[PDB]
Amino acid sequence: MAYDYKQVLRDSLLFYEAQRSGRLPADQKVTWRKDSALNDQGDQGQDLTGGYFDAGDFVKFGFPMAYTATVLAWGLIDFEAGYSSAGALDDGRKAVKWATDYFIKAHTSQNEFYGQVGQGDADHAFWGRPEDMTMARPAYKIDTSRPGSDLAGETAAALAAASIVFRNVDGTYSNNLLTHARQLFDFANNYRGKYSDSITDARNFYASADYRDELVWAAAWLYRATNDNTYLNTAESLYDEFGLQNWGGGLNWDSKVSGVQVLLAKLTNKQAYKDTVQSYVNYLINNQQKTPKGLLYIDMWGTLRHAANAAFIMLEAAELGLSASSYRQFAQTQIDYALGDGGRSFVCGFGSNPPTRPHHRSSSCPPAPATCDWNTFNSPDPNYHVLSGALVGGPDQNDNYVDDRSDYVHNEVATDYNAGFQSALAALVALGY
Repeated sequence: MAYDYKQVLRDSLLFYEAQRSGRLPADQKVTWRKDSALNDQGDQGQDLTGGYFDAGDFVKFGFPMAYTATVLAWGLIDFEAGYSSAGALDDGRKAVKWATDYFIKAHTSQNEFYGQVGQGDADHAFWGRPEDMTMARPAYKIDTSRPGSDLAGETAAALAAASIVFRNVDGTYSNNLLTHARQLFDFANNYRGKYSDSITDARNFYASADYRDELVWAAAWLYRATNDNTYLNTAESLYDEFGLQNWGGGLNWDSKVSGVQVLLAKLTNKQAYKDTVQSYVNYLINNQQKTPKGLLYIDMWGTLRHAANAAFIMLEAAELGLSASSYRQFAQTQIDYALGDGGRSFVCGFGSNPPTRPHHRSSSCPPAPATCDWNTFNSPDPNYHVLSGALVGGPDQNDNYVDDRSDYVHNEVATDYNAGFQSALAALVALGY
């Protein structure tokens, strides 16, 4: 016990630095990572460099990247004190800006948005350092003829949330973020469709579920960032039209009904939203399947990510005044399980017997000029570089786990895995835990 949440927060930020694509800054802290994907570009040659590599691969998947940005910004807004107490406010802002600077580039025209750079197969067929890639990296976009309400909506939400983050420190950037956010929401709302039906390569990696929750999510964030009642009216009208109160609860890259609900509860103070949030949280605490050691077991994919996402929803619910003490305590047990209460740490580079072989290319590689290829992937040795801060998939339903690089279910790491987790850490620090 007695975990240093401030340091885990800093570690999580190091994980995001390790996921950076493009030209790295002079003050980069994860120095084993080098400049890469410097030729990423749109169909007309527009600069698309930057952004985050999705997981252990080098594809830039826009949907989970936008989701990641929104959740990180969300925590920065509600639990800014946590970042400040950890002396990580500047880095926290940088983590959000690394994503939004890219979204701005990807927004090539008012109703055009690039949602992917790199093809799943060509990218995944390669195992090595990103700076060593030599395969073509196609860029895919959504537009008026091939829409993507979910992708455009989540990106609009991320931009709107980011505009709040930078409202005082960088007003000019804040204004720019908001302009793009408004345009992307209009695009998402005026041209309805699932982005993975347009960017078909994404259908087998980050498939669209039901884009409707994204429209409400984006509208709610825009209202928060502008105080423009039109967005609130749209958010609530669509919420009722789509009947979100009946949707399965939760917070994830593809479905965030609980996020929408706890957000609207705060923005409107309406009891109805609070009822839905309490019902969901109470269900998780009292009935959702758990491992014998106490970890919420929501699904086999990104198991810890699901528990940490739930923990963040609980922390947000506590802020509404809903069973604050019990909700915060339960959220802490989930984060604490990830940190080691179950017997070992599931955060790379942290705690007792952490995973040392995450399914991650860049960290597995030795420094150049030594070759990094599939033989490196096949190495019995731990990943050459410690991937500080990365939350892995985790143990199975019975708390069983084996550190294996080829086991993507349990050793997968991803930008969306650390989002809820990092924001929850900021909340725990803000609460003085």
